[PDB]
Parts: sequence; structure tokens; C-alpha cells
Amino acid sequence: GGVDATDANGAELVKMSYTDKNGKTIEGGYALKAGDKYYAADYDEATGAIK
Amino acid sequence: TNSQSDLDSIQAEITQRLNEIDRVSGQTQFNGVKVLAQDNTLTIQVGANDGETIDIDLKQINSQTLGLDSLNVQKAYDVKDTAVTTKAYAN
Repeated sequence: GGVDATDANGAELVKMSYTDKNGKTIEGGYALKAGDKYYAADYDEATGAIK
Repeated sequence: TNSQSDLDSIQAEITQRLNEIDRVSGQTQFNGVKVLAQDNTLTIQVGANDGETIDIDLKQINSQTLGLDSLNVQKAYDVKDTAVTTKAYAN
């Protein structure tokens, strides 16, 4: 789907949390941090499936 | 005339009032906008024209901007240190 294989192998799952200018942080979905790009990947509580 | 046990209570009141004016300006908001926490310009689009902005203005008013982070009316105390121990009948 994106970037390159070397960078893709490197990325590990992280939970995104956006912060405004004001100060309250909004929580977002899961993502796959490939390189420094963010991938809209979904993590299932059961097992370890990362879709 | 006021004793130092008086000045302790007056300082307790003064620090609670200053914590309160730090809180009520730190976390107050109209539509998620902290009005007194930080200094910036709010521009109002008051006209159909592009430059019709009336800008409201702010000053950080916390305890450091007002300059009330240090307020001691507590005078001074003299502390004496006396050693504490447990005796022994070992002679």
C-alpha cells in the first residue's frame, strides 16, 4: 500500500492522540508508524490482529 | 502586634486565594478556548470584507504575570536542634 518495504518493516503499532492549540487532547484510532508517516491500521483487542 | 502564629494563618489564606486566582484563570473557557491561560489575539470578522477584524486582547494574569508568586508576611523563626536518643543501662 505505501512507502517502502524497509521502512514498513520498521514501523510498530502506536495509538494516536491529537492535541489542539488550546490544551485538550483528542484520542484517535490506531495506526502503523511506518517511517514517520502514520498508517490507519486497526488493532483488535482479541488476539493480536492488526488490520 | 500580630503574632507569627497569626501570620501563618494569614499566609495560608493568601496562598489559597492565589491558588484560586491561578485556577479560575488557568481553566476557564468559552468553546474550548482558554481565555486567560495564554496571551494572544482573537480576531473578529465583523464585516463581509476581509480586513474587518476587531481583535480582543489578553494578558497572562496568573500569579507570575501579576507578580504574586512571592508573598511572605510570615516574619522569621529560630530553630533549635536537640539530639534525640534511647538510653542504655550498659555501663
